[PDB]
Amino acid sequence: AAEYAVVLKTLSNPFWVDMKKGIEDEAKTLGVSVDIFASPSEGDFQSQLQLFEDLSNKNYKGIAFAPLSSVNLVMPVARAWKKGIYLVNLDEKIDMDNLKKAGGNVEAFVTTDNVAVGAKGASFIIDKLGAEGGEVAIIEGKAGNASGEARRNGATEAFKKASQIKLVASQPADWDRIKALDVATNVLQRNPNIKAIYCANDTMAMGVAQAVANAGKTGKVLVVGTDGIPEARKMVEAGQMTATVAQNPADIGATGLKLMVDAEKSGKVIPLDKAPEFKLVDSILVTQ
Ligand SMILES: [Zn+2]
Ligand SMILES: [Zn+2]
Ligand SMILES: [Zn+2]
Ligand SMILES: [Zn+2]
Repeated sequence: AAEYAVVLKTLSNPFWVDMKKGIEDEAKTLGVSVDIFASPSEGDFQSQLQLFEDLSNKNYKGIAFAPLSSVNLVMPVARAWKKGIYLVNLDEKIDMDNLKKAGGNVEAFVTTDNVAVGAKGASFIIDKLGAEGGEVAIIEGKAGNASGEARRNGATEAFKKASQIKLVASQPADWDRIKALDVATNVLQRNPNIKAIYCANDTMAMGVAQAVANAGKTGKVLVVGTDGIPEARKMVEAGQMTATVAQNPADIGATGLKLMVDAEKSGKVIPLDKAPEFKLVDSILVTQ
């Protein structure tokens, strides 16, 4: 019988391995079979494109995919739609303008709300500080980055609703660990009583952790990252970072599979002029 396929960005790290495991568990629950793939050449747009082309010419009734880029899978996804394959976009949004021009569509898009991610980091801080609140800072990504501005907005709006919080600094460190160490050093020098710092990514958070240690404030300042990369997860366990907000890869994969399977049951792929289904899967707070 026709099966399902999933194309992931890679299979070489715990995030994507956990997505694979989420998919496998949900397939058992739904009683469907799934084959999970990643491109042979890591990070290579063309390698992933060739993989997806080939998979579209097998016997899969649906394919879910996490594209390496908005740009790389437009044409074979359009062809797969024309063939009646049920398609679900995971994680990184395909270039939907170009996909429409190419004569295709997808059933659904499944990702995480970056506004909520920033709110979750700020909410951790708010809850931990309690009624007495205090001075806090945000270490931003590069200005104009969609994901980074969403995280900054969400954290800022969450802090604003908490009367007891004073946002004393919000400054970019451009996704860079060395810059984050420098910015955080400057921020802590100016406001030595800061009680917490939210950073828009873990690369920057690790730099901030060093800044806090250099000031003698490890265990006295809450340091919160975003992504849950392995090095930052170790810092959380060690007390060098306090928490990090991550996506829930297992839930992204399970949700994507269920949407694919539900669509397939309808007997016809989504019309070209219909907006795909849209799911923003809840993020998770990592504190151990
Ligand atoms: Zn198979
Ligand atoms: Zn506002
Ligand atoms: Zn400096
Ligand atoms: Zn843990």
